[PDB]
Amino acid sequence: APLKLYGMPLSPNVVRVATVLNEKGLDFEIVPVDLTTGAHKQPDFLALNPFGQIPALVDGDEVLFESRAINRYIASKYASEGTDLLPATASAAKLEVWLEVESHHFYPNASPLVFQLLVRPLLGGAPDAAVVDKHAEQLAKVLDVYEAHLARNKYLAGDEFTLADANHASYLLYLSKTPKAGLVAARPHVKAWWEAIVARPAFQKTVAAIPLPPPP
Amino acid sequence: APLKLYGMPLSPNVVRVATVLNEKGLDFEIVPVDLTTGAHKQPDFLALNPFGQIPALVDGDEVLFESRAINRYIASKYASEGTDLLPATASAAKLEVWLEVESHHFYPNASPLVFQLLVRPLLGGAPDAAVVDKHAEQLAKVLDVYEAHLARNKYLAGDEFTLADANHASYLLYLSKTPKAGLVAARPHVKAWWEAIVARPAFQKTVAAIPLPPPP
Amino acid sequence: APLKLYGMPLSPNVVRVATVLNEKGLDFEIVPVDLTTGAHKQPDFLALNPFGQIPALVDGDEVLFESRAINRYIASKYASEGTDLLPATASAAKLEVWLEVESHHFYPNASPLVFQLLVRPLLGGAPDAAVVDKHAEQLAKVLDVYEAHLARNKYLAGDEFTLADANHASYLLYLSKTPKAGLVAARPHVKAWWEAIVARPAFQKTVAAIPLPPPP
Amino acid sequence: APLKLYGMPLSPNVVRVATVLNEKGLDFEIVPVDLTTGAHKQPDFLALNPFGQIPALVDGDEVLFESRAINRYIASKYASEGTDLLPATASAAKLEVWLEVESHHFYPNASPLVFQLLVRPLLGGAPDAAVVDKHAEQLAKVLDVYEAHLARNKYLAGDEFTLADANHASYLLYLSKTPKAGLVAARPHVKAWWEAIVARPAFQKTVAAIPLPPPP
Amino acid sequence: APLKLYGMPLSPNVVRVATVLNEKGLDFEIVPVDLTTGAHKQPDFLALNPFGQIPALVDGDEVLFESRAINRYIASKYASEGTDLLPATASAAKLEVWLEVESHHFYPNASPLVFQLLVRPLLGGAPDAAVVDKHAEQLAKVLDVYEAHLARNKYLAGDEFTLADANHASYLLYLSKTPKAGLVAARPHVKAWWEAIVARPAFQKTVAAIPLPPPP
Amino acid sequence: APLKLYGMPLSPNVVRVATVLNEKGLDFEIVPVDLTTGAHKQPDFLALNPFGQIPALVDGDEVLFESRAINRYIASKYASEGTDLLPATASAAKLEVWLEVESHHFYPNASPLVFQLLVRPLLGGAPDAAVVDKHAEQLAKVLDVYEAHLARNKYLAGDEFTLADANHASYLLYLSKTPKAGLVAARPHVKAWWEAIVARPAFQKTVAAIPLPPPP
Repeated sequence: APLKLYGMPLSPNVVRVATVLNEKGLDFEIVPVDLTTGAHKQPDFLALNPFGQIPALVDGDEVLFESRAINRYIASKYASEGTDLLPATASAAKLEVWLEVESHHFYPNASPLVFQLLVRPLLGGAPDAAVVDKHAEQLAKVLDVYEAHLARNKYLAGDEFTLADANHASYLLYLSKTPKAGLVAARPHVKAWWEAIVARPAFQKTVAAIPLPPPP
Repeated sequence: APLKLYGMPLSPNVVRVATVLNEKGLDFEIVPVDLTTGAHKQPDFLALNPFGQIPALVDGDEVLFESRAINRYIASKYASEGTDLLPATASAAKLEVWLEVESHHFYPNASPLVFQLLVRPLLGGAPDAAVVDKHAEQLAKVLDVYEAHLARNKYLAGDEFTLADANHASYLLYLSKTPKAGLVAARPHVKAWWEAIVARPAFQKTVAAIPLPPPP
Repeated sequence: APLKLYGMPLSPNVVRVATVLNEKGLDFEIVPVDLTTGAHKQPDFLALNPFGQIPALVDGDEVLFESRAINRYIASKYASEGTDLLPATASAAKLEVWLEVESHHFYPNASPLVFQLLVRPLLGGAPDAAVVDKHAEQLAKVLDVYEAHLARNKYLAGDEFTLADANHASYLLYLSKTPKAGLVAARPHVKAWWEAIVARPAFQKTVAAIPLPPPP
Repeated sequence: APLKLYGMPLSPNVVRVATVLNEKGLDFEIVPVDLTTGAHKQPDFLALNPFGQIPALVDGDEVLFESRAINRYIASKYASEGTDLLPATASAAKLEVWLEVESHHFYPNASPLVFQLLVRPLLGGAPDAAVVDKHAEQLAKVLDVYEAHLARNKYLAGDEFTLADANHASYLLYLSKTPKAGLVAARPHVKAWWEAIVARPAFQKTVAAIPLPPPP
Repeated sequence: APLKLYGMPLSPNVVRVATVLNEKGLDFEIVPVDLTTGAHKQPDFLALNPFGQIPALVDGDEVLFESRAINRYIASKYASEGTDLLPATASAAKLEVWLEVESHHFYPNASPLVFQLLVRPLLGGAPDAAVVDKHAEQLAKVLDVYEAHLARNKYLAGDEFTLADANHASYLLYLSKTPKAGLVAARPHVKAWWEAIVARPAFQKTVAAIPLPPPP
Repeated sequence: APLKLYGMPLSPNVVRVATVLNEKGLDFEIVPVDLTTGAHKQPDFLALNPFGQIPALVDGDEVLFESRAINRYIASKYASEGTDLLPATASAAKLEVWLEVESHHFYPNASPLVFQLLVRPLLGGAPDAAVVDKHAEQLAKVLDVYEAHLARNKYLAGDEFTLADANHASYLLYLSKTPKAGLVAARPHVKAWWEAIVARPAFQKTVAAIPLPPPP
């Protein structure tokens, strides 16, 4: 049945889930929610996610939160619909290693950059130079390892596109709209790899759904 | 003519300007803009605001940025339309002092709190306890001074509602939707003063325009 | 064949892997390695782990790094040996959600505490009060959610002990040796749940292997 | 009557007020005060400034604090004496925008630099490299915008020297005595603009009053 | 001959040296110096102290910097004049241990507190709550150890007042003028010990020389 | 009798003491201790060191802690055995100044670097770029002063090797095993000076005792 994805359509963490839902060609609606923005604070969304973070997904009777837990659950549960995000042809050792690398090395460095360079200015604040510098450099070192790996593998886990690559898509997308898009562009294989991901029909759909504002 | 307010309708810094535009009963439209979110980064909004921050207001041939510069400009320029946000009956010494107090004591402590407790969770992140603690405490000390002052003055600058009070409205509003709403509630005069501001017809209009999401 | 676990036997991240290897009853040896501690710096371990972090595991021809990637790989690969860390009887939705909760909520708060209160003093430094306070409080909120969950489930994913619980063991162990052991003790179900984990024979073995120093 | 300016004559925030008092040619004395430096802490200056910060100015029966609130009050109150810091010939849109730019972009970056490079060493401490780097870079970006603006305007608000320029003087002065004086020097119009400000007779007087120590 | 002490008479690090010079009853003058405050930056005091920090002391042909290096040098060099700050009757093990404790535990926590609560407000800034909290708590734990020690020893190194105690005096003095003076007062022996130090004639002289401002 | 040095043989702060014990040719054993790593936390090592930090040294009936207090005590107490770490031929002014420089300028910058680049990766963590950058740069400026000094002096205090040089050895050793070893290598005299220290027989012994792991 139509899956319910709770969250703001602009949040890259919501887009990471939408990414996987389109690949699998599953039906779903993105439901925006008032976390606490209603005042007199008496815990409501806390019923879906007790940690009170977006996104959350309701799968019939199942409720899941943690975008990566959701992506993995959906990828194995609906293993047949759409793309096989967990190919048995992909290396299992590489697939598990790169899922964690994204979680612990790419994400923690990619998000602060998207936050300082995209979100803050939209809210009336100037990017924190110290935060940008620390993370741009850390992400650069991280992307040097992706570069050497991708020079030897078409995708993260091997010849085929898997969950490992899809989990990167929303943040690569947002990174490309910042002045730090060069971290990706300057690395040949990272760049090719990224351009291959954007070319994906499912991804095209996902991007199409982001309520991105119009120029000045 | 209809003023153009560039920015996201959810940003409290945009709401601070809308606050003053409704009091003056001026006509305007809030135009959302793509700051850099279009990639291949080649500076567009930078033409309105070279600092690249929201909001910006176009008044015919005039372009202004810095929400407080905009509010003051509009308050003196359209001095007659709607409320007199700069009454000659208000104390000039108090009016100037409390405009700066808001800028240097209230704002710097109120925004981090709104950011960590409202924005971050909407983006998939958990509030930073250290940031919340530092600022809740600093805002508390700041609000103890407002409390003693407001026990002796109906409004910040005196008997009447002025620009000094209006500049606080959007952030008091957002603060009320967080678990730190108590900083205001626990202080009798701050609370009365705030409740008086919400009662204002102009403010009612402003609140009405915020595209606040629906509950879970 | 005997798996090679590269790392210091005292590092909780190495112990998290050993935890899973004993449950599965697999054979392995923990090999301590010189990361860069040999000077004239010309990258050696970087061949196992290009990120240059411990631990790394060599499974015949396979090399994996990221303790959780290693644990998951071993848990599905050697699915039959020893305990079934991935029971098909466990809820799949809960199992995936709690694997991520540990990674994103428990770990990031548990490690700084172990680092400031255990490691630093061993190296001649005093714990940073600000770091301890921030994380003890964040971990406390996190453990309030575990408490409510564990009041309703024997283990994280349900009736049985799974990978989700095992991934917590080394850090719960180290936390218990700090002045913040109370975060666990003060929560009834968290405490029972933890005491159940220590009772496990496999865990007993693991603890037995940590080269913990003798009292003064 | 002779205005009383409470504060240390070396504090740039006190000098920012003195700057405006000399332009207006008003009479005043700078009174140094014991904030809390008398021990057994029982709040005294707190009567002038409840926030307990310097400077404070007593204008007969009026007490004001917040250096910029003081400068604006004096600039409009004594609108005729000395220089017209608020010319009706100056652009009102530019004047309000640049008053805020100084407050939110220049000041927050200029002060940390003066603090780490001038104050700390005088107190036995070494400058924090991270703080200097973050702010020198942020101030640099800020001064690139001043440069483009000043290439098109003689002064911030237009053809004439206004309050907007005067509010910058004390910090430009202190910045020039640091190793980061180059941020100003390297920008042609910023440099010319600054040199024009120092040439002002009123400013000459102000500088003359700072109790600056003698060389080694 | 009259020793030359370079530095501001208000800086507690200069007062720590003056403390020891008066005990020894040596003659000296405190010379205030322009560190870099002369602009066009071309290194002058750097000749006394290449680190460019205050204080520096010129002893005839000798130049020393690092307040504690100066205090120790003077204490052994002029071992006979005035008080024997290095009594052979004092425990040598205790004397060396408490000289380092002051340097590594007391000083690093006492100075941030004096800086945020005394210096910043004098310069127009509000104390950083996070910095005050972190250090007040760390100093509290440190003073609990002094309390237990001082319950068993009249002074740090034993029965007599030594260099170890004198090195604490200026910072205990400044701490007493802050809202955190209670850290000392609340600990019986620390308090008695401190009151004994203030009673010292030499110390009375030292305090007398600090150019402390008059009340409001 | 055989001195007991409490601590981990890998900790550079323990190695700083061992350094001085070998120079003096004293007998001792390095005893590793459980600080709190035994749980149910009821203070044991706290009897040697109430601050609960390593190392501690028991000299018969004497207990000392603070590595530098220990080094100085042993250097004067066993003044005759082995090397005279406190030569009366060395300049007393230079000797005291450089003991403090190491404590306040070298150590605080050298340790964070050893911690982020050596310790963290051994524990499963990535170096913090911001911390490395801040300290590498601060240490660089510090080493520029050592360079100019060492171009004029064979050793820190003069012609002979003293306690001042020995206190640097363990950290210079660890720094050499990091990617920041260049800070030393790139400075001619610092490099020569360091190479002279490693050549020392006593130092050779010390290095020999560090339980450094074998390559991958």
